[PDB]
Amino acid sequence: AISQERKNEIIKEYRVHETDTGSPEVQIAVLTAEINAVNEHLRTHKKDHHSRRGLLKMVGRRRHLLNYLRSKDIQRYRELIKSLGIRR
RNA sequence: CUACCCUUGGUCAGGUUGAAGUUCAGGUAACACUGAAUGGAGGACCGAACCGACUUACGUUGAAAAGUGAGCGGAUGAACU
RNA sequence: CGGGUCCUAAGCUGAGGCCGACAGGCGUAGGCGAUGGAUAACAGGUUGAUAUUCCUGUACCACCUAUA
RNA sequence: UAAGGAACUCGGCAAAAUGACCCCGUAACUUCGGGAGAAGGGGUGCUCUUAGAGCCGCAGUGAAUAGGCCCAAGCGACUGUUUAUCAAAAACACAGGUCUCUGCUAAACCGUAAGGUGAUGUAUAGGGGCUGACGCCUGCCCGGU
RNA sequence: UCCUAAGGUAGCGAAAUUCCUUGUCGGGUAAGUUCCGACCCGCACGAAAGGCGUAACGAUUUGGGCACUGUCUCAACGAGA
RNA sequence: UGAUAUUGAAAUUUUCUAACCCGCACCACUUAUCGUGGUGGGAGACAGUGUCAGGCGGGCAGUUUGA
RNA sequence: UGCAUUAGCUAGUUGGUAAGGUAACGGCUUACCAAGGCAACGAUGCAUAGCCGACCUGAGAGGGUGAUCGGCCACACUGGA
RNA sequence: GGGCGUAAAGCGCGCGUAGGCGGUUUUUUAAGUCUGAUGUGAAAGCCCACGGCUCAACCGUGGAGGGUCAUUGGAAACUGGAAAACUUGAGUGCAGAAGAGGAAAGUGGAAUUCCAUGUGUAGCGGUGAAAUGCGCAGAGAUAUGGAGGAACACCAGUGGCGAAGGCGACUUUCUGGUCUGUAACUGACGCUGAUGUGCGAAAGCGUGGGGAUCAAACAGGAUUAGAUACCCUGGUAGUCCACGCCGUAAACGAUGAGUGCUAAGUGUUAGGGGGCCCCUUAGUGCUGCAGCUAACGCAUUAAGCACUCCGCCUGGGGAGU
RNA sequence: CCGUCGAAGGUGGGACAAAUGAUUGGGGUGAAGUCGUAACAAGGUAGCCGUAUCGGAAGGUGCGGCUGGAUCACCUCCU
RNA sequence: GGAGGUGACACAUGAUAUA
RNA sequence: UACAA
Ligand SMILES: [K+]
Ligand SMILES: [K+]
Ligand SMILES: [K+]
Ligand SMILES: [Mg+2]
Ligand SMILES: [Mg+2]
Ligand SMILES: [Mg+2]
Ligand SMILES: [Mg+2]
Ligand SMILES: [Mg+2]
Ligand SMILES: [Mg+2]
Ligand SMILES: [Mg+2]
Ligand SMILES: [Mg+2]
Ligand SMILES: [Mg+2]
Ligand SMILES: [Mg+2]
Ligand SMILES: [Mg+2]
Ligand SMILES: [Mg+2]
Ligand SMILES: [Mg+2]
Ligand SMILES: [Mg+2]
Ligand SMILES: [Mg+2]
Ligand SMILES: [Mg+2]
Ligand SMILES: [Mg+2]
Ligand SMILES: [Mg+2]
Ligand SMILES: [Mg+2]
Ligand SMILES: [Mg+2]
Ligand SMILES: [Mg+2]
Ligand SMILES: [Mg+2]
Ligand SMILES: [Mg+2]
Ligand SMILES: [Mg+2]
Ligand SMILES: [Mg+2]
Ligand SMILES: [Mg+2]
Ligand SMILES: [Mg+2]
Ligand SMILES: [Mg+2]
Ligand SMILES: [Mg+2]
Ligand SMILES: [Mg+2]
Ligand SMILES: [Mg+2]
Ligand SMILES: [Mg+2]
Ligand SMILES: [Mg+2]
Ligand SMILES: [Mg+2]
Ligand SMILES: [Mg+2]
Ligand SMILES: [Mg+2]
Ligand SMILES: [Mg+2]
Ligand SMILES: [Mg+2]
Ligand SMILES: [Mg+2]
Ligand SMILES: [Mg+2]
Ligand SMILES: [Mg+2]
Ligand SMILES: [Mg+2]
Ligand SMILES: [Mg+2]
Ligand SMILES: [Mg+2]
Ligand SMILES: [Mg+2]
Ligand SMILES: [Mg+2]
Ligand SMILES: [Mg+2]
Ligand SMILES: [Mg+2]
Ligand SMILES: [Mg+2]
Ligand SMILES: [Mg+2]
Ligand SMILES: [Mg+2]
Ligand SMILES: [Mg+2]
Ligand SMILES: [Mg+2]
Ligand SMILES: [Mg+2]
Ligand SMILES: [Mg+2]
Ligand SMILES: [Mg+2]
Ligand SMILES: [Mg+2]
Repeated sequence: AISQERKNEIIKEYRVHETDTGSPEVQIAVLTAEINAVNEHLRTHKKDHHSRRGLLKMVGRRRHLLNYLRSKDIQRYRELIKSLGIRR
């Protein structure tokens, strides 16, 4: 869905420190771009159920990371919520 | 006159109902979906004008060679003129 | 003022033209044809009988002639 | 108009009853729109205070005008149309269905023809036959015509 | 068994079709040749001269009930032409 | 539907063009979706039309359908 | 205690203020204000049932019963004071 | 104090909410847990002891028992609450690799059917045997060309991919997942999953296209005592496409998911490390111990040994009514 | 004496529940009367599952699936 | 040798218990 | 064998 160049752009922007690729903020931001791209694919490929199943897993993984971030530090969580186009 | 049509005009008191859309709100990953408001559709509803003629009474050397009285059907439409 | 001296609709008619025993039928250009388009005046007074028409006051339109 | 209340009659024909506005409340069935004004019930006068307190009559939309309602069955889906002048209907039409003809100077129709309609349209179009919303469906026979 | 091209599927049925006939049974009535629901013995239903149903609609046809009444028992009085 | 006339030219049904036809395009008459001519294109001795013939023909007509 | 083949219930309802009322607190009652309160941890509705010490059974864990004796409640032909 | 491969019993399969459950360590707390104190758990009853009834029933007296009870003082291992660390679980990054995973649009070869043309003549077709059927108006056969729909030989393999249903010509575009290595990173972020929400062979349904082959129904021909069949000749829906619906199958491994542990041998698929072999991951098969099983059998892909969560069963018929 | 609240009663339309109703549907049991012979063997067309359709009936046929299918082949695997 | 994949005319019927 | 037909 997204290139390694676009992924590295997102990692650079949302990392909480240098050499960070595994924080919730980095993962949620990358998952958000991937979810948006597959939604773009599914708008002209409505019958692609198999791809849509993979999108549903990304949405579930993002929601779990968001729940963990919210319960650990709500300040980091609410700043990430506005940065992306995410409600809750 | 009447039937149908052509061209060009005109007319339809007031009430009632509340379609599609839209917006806001919930809701979603994105749609579906839902409520409120808005909106004003319909050979839609009730009912004058108007157009009819279902029932009944009267009239039947008529007021009238087809009518009158009382109700009755349609009444933004395939309307009436 | 309404109509004509303006415009076209349906329709009618139709120089030439096409068709048809005859008589005639159709039709092109064009023409006629309002129920539509265009278009300059109002208020008051007056008679037995007319009135945006007569009369009074105040206008507007088209055309003509002269100064411009 | 006593008492009765459809016993009248082919048939409740005619008449009586209902009726306005405001507020409650409303069934089977349903194509989810409806059915529905379903049904069934409450309130209306006048005066005073700012919803209460009073006043009067037999009666308060005090006159006139203003849906009767319910249950079930046949037919037709529906609005519409018809025998001017004894029939308005279950008849006609209808949206929908199907069959069939028609390649365009189309087929079909009027006309002797010319000229036209079809159509200033072109098979998602035009003419003709039958059926008649919608739902579920539409079996057998091609010997004869 | 005979014959045919083939001998009526689903659904419906005393029906706007049933002659016998007021068929028979049930419901409704005190009493119902009409009505409703069933049966099938369909004189002589039957699938686009469509079959079976169907919410909504009807001055349609048919049966029942409430309200209501001079329709009636059974007529009487009054107003006017 | 056939013959024949309009109706010709070559092969063996095919070909051709020149009669006939075009509710085919452009041009002129001409401010004209008529018409008439001109040029292209299509079609073509077919079609259309005349005469003759056979067939179908309640679409329409005249009649009959006894005592 | 059953039943989800019972999922929505409530509008004095839930809270507040004031007054009234009671032996007493209290929506207990009324007036005004606000829109709360309950529920899948089963609200609500329907059905069933007086509850307990005890009693019967069982190795026990459990299952079954509430006559007699004792505690508590409710009722006194039905309903309202 | 039971089960769910074949006896009744694993939802067809995902995603996921509530809930249940949850890796290592330190500090802290004290709800659960443990341990005393106090109060209370009436009397009668039951049980033990003793006394009175001639005995016994029975009666009486003294004890014991019965709470998930409350209040209060201690303990701190485990469960829970708070705080702080951790990297093994789970994710991310980086480096490789394989794949009929999915959606869309294009290109191609064989064959079937139909159509035309040329040659060419008497049958072709079909069965157990036949007949229906097609054919002298030229079939069938043969050669060439065209139209059209459908499906993709060989490759092809207890091979591969996918949650399952499923996925097989080739090309491009869009896109999902998995595996191996590394140890940058985050630091338990996990597992399961009622309700829910989605996907789901074939048949079937709606609208509209398409229509080669095959083929319910149906017709004819056979067979047969009959033949509403099996066989033959045809043939409609359907089979194909798009968009909706339906939500079911012996949807099967008749075996729910997760995690760990427990002999070996031997094929195969995709990788990695080291010297064709040895080691090692992850799949996919066969054989086979321990163990399990009623037996059959299963056996590191468990039906073994364990913990967590879900679904389901409780004799047969009636009745999945 | 007047008004608000007030049981019972009456009026109305619905909700629910139990009884019964011409006729009607399927089931169980009893007996084997009748018609066939569908399954069990390759049960004489392998059977079963879903679905569709047809038929006196068991059942047939189509499409997909399963082996919980007999007999004989050609291959992978194991011993 | 044993498995797993692959492929490959007609024949109706026979009551109840007790066996 | 006792039955059934
Ligand atoms: K007019
Ligand atoms: K037509
Ligand atoms: K014929
Ligand atoms: Mg007027
Ligand atoms: Mg109307
Ligand atoms: Mg009206
Ligand atoms: Mg009229
Ligand atoms: Mg009148
Ligand atoms: Mg009306
Ligand atoms: Mg003329
Ligand atoms: Mg005058
Ligand atoms: Mg009277
Ligand atoms: Mg009276
Ligand atoms: Mg009365
Ligand atoms: Mg009478
Ligand atoms: Mg009488
Ligand atoms: Mg009347
Ligand atoms: Mg009124
Ligand atoms: Mg009608
Ligand atoms: Mg009408
Ligand atoms: Mg008349
Ligand atoms: Mg009349
Ligand atoms: Mg008709
Ligand atoms: Mg014939
Ligand atoms: Mg008769
Ligand atoms: Mg008929
Ligand atoms: Mg027919
Ligand atoms: Mg017919
Ligand atoms: Mg009809
Ligand atoms: Mg009346
Ligand atoms: Mg008089
Ligand atoms: Mg005649
Ligand atoms: Mg004559
Ligand atoms: Mg005579
Ligand atoms: Mg009781
Ligand atoms: Mg026991
Ligand atoms: Mg057991
Ligand atoms: Mg299990
Ligand atoms: Mg079994
Ligand atoms: Mg089983
Ligand atoms: Mg399973
Ligand atoms: Mg299943
Ligand atoms: Mg004693
Ligand atoms: Mg990579
Ligand atoms: Mg991979
Ligand atoms: Mg899970
Ligand atoms: Mg579930
Ligand atoms: Mg299908
Ligand atoms: Mg066949
Ligand atoms: Mg289809
Ligand atoms: Mg589809
Ligand atoms: Mg199962
Ligand atoms: Mg397991
Ligand atoms: Mg395990
Ligand atoms: Mg083994
Ligand atoms: Mg292995
Ligand atoms: Mg058999
Ligand atoms: Mg068999
Ligand atoms: Mg069959
Ligand atoms: Mg399968």
